[PDB]
Amino acid sequence: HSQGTFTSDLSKQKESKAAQDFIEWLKAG
Amino acid sequence: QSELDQLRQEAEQLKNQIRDARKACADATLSQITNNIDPVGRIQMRTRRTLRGHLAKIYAMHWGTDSRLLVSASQDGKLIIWDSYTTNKVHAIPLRSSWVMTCAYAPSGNYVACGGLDNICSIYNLKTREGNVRVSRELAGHTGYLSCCRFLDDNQIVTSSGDTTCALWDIETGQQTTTFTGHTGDVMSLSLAPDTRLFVSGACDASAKLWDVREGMCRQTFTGHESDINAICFFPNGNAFATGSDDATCRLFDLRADQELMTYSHDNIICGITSVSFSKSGRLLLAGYDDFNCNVWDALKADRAGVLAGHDNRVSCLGVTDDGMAVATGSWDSFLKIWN
Amino acid sequence: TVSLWETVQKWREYRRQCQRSLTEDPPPATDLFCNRTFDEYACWPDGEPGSFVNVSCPWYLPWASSVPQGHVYRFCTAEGLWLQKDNSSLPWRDLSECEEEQLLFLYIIYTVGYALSFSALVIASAILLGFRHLHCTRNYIHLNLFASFILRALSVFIKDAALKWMYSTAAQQHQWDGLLSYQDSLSCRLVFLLMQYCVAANYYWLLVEGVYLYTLLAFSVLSEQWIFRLYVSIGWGVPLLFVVPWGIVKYLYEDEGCWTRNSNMNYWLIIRLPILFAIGVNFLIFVRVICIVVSKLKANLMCKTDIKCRLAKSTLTLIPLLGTHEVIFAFVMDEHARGTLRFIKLFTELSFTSFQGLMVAILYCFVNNEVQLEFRKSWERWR
Amino acid sequence: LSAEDKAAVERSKMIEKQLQKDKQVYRATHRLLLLGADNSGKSTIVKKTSGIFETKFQVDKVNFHMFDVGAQRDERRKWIQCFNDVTAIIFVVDSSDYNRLQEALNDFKSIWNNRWLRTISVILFLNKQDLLAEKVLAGKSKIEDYFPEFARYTTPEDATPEPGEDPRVTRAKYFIRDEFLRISTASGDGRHYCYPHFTCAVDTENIRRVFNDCRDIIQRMHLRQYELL
Amino acid sequence: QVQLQESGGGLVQPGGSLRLSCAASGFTFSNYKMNWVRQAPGKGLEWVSDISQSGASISYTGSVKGRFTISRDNAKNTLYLQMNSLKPEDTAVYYCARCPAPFTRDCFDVTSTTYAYRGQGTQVTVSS
Amino acid sequence: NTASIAQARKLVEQLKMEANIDRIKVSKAAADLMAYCEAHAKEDPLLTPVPASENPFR
Ligand SMILES: *C(=O)CC[C@H](NC(=O)CCCCCCCCCCCCCCC)C(=O)O
Repeated sequence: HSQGTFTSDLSKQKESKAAQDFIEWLKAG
Repeated sequence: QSELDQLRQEAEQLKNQIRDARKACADATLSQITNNIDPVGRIQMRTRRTLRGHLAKIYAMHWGTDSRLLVSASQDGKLIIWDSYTTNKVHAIPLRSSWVMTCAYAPSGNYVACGGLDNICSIYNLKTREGNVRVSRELAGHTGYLSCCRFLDDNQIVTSSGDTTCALWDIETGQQTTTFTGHTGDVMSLSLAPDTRLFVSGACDASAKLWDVREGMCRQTFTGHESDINAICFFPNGNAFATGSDDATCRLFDLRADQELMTYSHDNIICGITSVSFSKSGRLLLAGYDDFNCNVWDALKADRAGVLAGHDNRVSCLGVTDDGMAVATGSWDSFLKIWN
Repeated sequence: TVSLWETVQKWREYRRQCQRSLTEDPPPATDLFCNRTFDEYACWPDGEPGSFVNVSCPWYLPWASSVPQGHVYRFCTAEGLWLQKDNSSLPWRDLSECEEEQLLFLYIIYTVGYALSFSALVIASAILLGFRHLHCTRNYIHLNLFASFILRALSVFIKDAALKWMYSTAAQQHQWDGLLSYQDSLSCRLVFLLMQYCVAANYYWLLVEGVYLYTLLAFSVLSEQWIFRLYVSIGWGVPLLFVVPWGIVKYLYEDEGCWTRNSNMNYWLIIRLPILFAIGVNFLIFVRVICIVVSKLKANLMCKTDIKCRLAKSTLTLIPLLGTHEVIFAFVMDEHARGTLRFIKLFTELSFTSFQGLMVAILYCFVNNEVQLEFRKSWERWR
Repeated sequence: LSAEDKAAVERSKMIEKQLQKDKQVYRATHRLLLLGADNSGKSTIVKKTSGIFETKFQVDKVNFHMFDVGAQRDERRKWIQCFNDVTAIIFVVDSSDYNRLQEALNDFKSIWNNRWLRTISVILFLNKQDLLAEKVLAGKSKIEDYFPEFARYTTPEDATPEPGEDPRVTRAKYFIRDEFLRISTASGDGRHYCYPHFTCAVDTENIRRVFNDCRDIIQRMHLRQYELL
Repeated sequence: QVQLQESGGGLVQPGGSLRLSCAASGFTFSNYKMNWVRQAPGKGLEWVSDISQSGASISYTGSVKGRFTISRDNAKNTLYLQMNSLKPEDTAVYYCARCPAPFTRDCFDVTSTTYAYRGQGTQVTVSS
Repeated sequence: NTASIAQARKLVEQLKMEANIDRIKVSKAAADLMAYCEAHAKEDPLLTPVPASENPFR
């Protein structure tokens, strides 16, 4: 219904980015 | 044919004599004599109570003698009795004909009358043993719509009709006892005297009259308005009466002077009065209008003081209580409002 | 769609397994290479003396999960110590050769619309309630419509206000690399259920508005006291019947996140299909109302082939009230995972829906003749 | 919180409860004022010595109350105001007289322009079509000396009822219709309308003809509140 | 009391001319519509011509259309009906009329019993 | 008889019966009116608004 999908897509973007921040920080101890 | 011309000449000359006698009997205008007298001052009035429940427009209303209850008839086919202190509804009488144009409250509080386009009048017994109201009498007999009722007392009521007549009835007998003829257009409203001894009646010919219930006979015939007289009422002393007509606006007459004293006009006012009633001291003439307002004219001055704006459709009835505490105005928007 | 938590847990297990392996085999084979030291990024327990020792990419990292099994040639020192590149504790940069502003733009656009719309709807509801001459069943349905729009606006603001609470705050991330967060609170989960309910209750106060308009033109009037109760129940109660089952399904079979990600599209059909049904019915009502209007304009017999101007005005003033702009893309579901199409679908739906409250408020409370006469009269009666 | 006043407040709620189920009857019926000429007034096909006459008929489970004013005096500028809230005014004209037709035109014009009737639509019954057919076909009385404009009027693009209508009778028939339509369209503001119909002395399909025009009137009234029209 | 005095009636050969002047007093003048109603012997009374407040909305009965002319003199408090080509079918009492209301565009004034603001009457007779 | 003369006779006798009645001066009538008002002005509520304490329409 728009806001439902927009949010789902948005959440996936924020979720994927957070995992990146964990792969770029674990690397830096 | 020559006798008709002779009678017309006689009537014209007698009217000239009448108008000349009324002339030169007036030395100073009411405006000039009321010149030093101070203005009332702009009066502010506010709705204290708004009575809701009527479906269609309201055509009439009447305060009770206690100045506490009032009846109001609406063209949805009902007339109901309020308690203006608590906004509670005491009775709700369903009518037989939905086209009711007038109503009245008996002085004793025992009865309520109503009538309308249908040429009849119905008396309703309020204080009944069973507790359920019922029509106690139907005063049939005259043609033309009935436009005002005013109980003289229990078992005597006077009616005005559109057949250019007025009648006096006997409730328990149910028969006309006296009939007052002489008006040429429809009689729109009548007001009983404070002493319940005479009454006035303005008609759709721009002319008023004074009667006497003892023997049906017109006493005076005041002219001056230019179109249909819509409402009329007595001044508290009973020595005057103010009638507001469609012509432009309102006027005041005195029975004993037999001539209009002074008028109540203004350039902006362009419709016609619909209902009129004086205040307790005869110092505040109130008047309905087609412009949805209800101006508050001081009797002695030709300048209005207050305005009772608040109604959405046109104002059809208003009446001041017997104690003067309150003022009610029904209107075509199907609401009553109690100003104080 | 790898969870941070999933990744985190995965790493923790990898680390535990590595610690166990290092304790099992810490001793060097030749005693002339790097010692078995497990770094946070990777173990690299083995060491090549003065050579390159391939250290395979970690067994747990979303980034490279699909990446091949390339290693990390640790160029260690023959002296037995770790080498140094540019005064850094470790060279071997072969370490892990392993591996949108549109959403922001849409956010800004619809946040602005919901703002300008919530404000105007509050003003409109105040106007429409205050005057007391406008109380009628029509305007009561309108008042509930405005309330539904307002709830939608607040729901959206709140909804994205908590989204970053358990994400953007580095506090959360630090607390997710260790313990628990706001992601596990039930409060959070219910913020998003509230959002689903408030949106669904908005499509059903458009359906109610259209059905009420249709029943005036078509059917004989019935009790205005009972129809209103039925309409209130439909507008506010029917949404529960399919937003509570959705909440139950999410709590049972799909609880990851805070019910924000529609991982299983089927479970998302349960709180969508009803909305498509409502907007389809409202579209039918829109078509039939417009054909009635054109019938009246033709039969007026005063038509001078300018009826298209008046009919255009009527169609444009009826579009926001029934929410018919929503139908042009309603059948392009999320099985159409495109790019430009998806963007457009989202752009048009979010943008028009956001300003729909503003358009309804204007058209039905600010330029309405009745409400304009309420003011003119109130201004005249001001002295 | 009083004690004796409880009975009064209880009483005022029985009344409110009774008034509440009268509101939903008063709004479920349509009130029609049946005006027109002295003759041609036919409230009998639609199926205590004075006042006003009321006949109730039901079409498609919709209730209509039609009030035929009777036993009133000639002047009617004052009791006509009672009917400002009726759904429609039925005006019945006796065509085929040519003599009091102008006196019926002026009568309809006053209805149209009255201050309290500007929003009430009229349903126009050009009654007595049978007498009109005989009158023109006979040719003894000719409609030219009452309306000179009939020497130039040409029949418009319309629907003759049956194949067999003389062009003359279908021309005079529509000419009178247009005379009322000139009056109706002069007050150009589209807040009320006039629906013309050629009725006969007896027509079964005459109650429904009133039904359809009230149905149009109500729909047109609802669409105005939504500014859709 | 309102008055409406009319004058001009007399014997005229067919096709002749007359002028009917309406003298009014006792009521606002400009504010009203004014009408002409005549009563031919042996039948009821009928409306003829009308003229609005300003004097810009003339309208005629078809019978006398293109034959009679009306004019209002507000300053003189008078109304006129110029008569051009008489027929022996216009032989009738004439009755200057007034509308019952001011500032209004309708009038129920043809009535046959007691309409008040109506002239007393002049007889016009056309014969040989 | 057309009865028009009969009606005119009763009309003219009505007019005559109204001519021979007493007259007074309008100044005296206005003075009496002024008097009524002044004498009951104190009591008239809409002229001098009553305190809310008594006002039953508080
Ligand atoms: C996730 O990364 C965090 C999100 C964060 N912010 C943004 O993406 C920018 C969002 C756009 C700014 C907010 C727009 C507010 C509109 C205000 C309307 C008020 C109108 C009131 C008038 C009455 C990020 O940095 O990425």
